Amino acid sequence: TXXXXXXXXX
Amino acid sequence: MVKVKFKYKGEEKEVDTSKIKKVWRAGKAVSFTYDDNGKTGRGAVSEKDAPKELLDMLARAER
Repeated sequence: TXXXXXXXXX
Repeated sequence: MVKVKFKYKGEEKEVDTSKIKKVWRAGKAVSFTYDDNGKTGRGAVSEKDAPKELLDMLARAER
């Protein structure tokens, strides 16, 4: 997506 | 003389086992507090990634 998961590292 | 390396707010940090104060068991994580010179700082790591000296400290705080 990369989900970037944004890692969000959250 | 054990080091503990943890991510705080997406920022990498670490500190000596000595400098630590409070160690709580929070599910799969070890939550804790330490003395960063004058101030108090807070942090946590997963129980899986933890050095043995930390986990000993945790068993000691459970009596």
